[PDB]
Amino acid sequence: MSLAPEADLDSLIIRNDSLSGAVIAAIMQEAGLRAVRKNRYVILQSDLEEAYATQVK
Amino acid sequence: MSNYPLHQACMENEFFKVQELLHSKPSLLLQKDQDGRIPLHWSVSFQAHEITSFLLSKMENVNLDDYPDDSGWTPFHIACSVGNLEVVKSLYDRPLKPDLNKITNQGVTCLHLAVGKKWFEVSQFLIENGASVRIKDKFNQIPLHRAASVGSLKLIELLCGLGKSAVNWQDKQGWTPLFHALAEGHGDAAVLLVEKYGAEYDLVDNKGAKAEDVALNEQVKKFFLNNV
Repeated sequence: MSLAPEADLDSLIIRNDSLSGAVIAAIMQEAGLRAVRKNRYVILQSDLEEAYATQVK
Repeated sequence: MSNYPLHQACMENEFFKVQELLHSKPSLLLQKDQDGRIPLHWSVSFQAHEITSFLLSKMENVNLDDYPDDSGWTPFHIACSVGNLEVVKSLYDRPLKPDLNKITNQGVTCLHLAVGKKWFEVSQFLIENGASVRIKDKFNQIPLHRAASVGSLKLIELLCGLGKSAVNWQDKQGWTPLFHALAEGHGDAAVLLVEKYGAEYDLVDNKGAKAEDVALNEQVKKFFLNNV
């Protein structure tokens, strides 16, 4: 859905600035589900970092 | 406790509701939800000025630093990422002021959060009350890495200038603030480093490339050498 006003997705892209648009989709999606379980709509940084992990290397 | 109405009340900005929920059960003012967040958190996330200001009145003996959510984000952290100088000044001018350098689980400071998003006031405000312009996050990244990445000369001239920031440090990927401000292609920004704030550019990332090699497109690249 949407990102928390304080989310910081920039941090996530700027790490190895070389991600296939597809991982971005996966990263973004996973982070959606994590936010879903916490019974929230808005996405927190927690979700994203935890998405980045199980989605890259 | 599945649902935490007071917090919700902060999201929806129902000022009364909140003031009405604290009345019924006081132990809520400082309760942590499934995100480790207390009310104040959300009242800052969505910028509920009245709610916030109020919420604080009963947290005047409360150290903001002692309330980081599950990501080490502090109500002053969320404050800085959002971009409201007011809301931030609000959380700052209080008996016990927050540490401008406390980091979050991935070690980023409010300066990063601020800089990255381009909140000049916020960025500047902080720099003025301490805020190390040199804190490395779990990627060996400092705010200037952020500033160059987006490319705001405005913040580049602030970190490097006033905050006498270091400019040749390389993150994990082995990138100086310059690589970043070239991969995202901000020629003008890139040159400002090298040119006005003497940024070395012959270094190479942890793969063998220089800032010129990891530039966005040739249009960008050329403009660099054709002006460095």
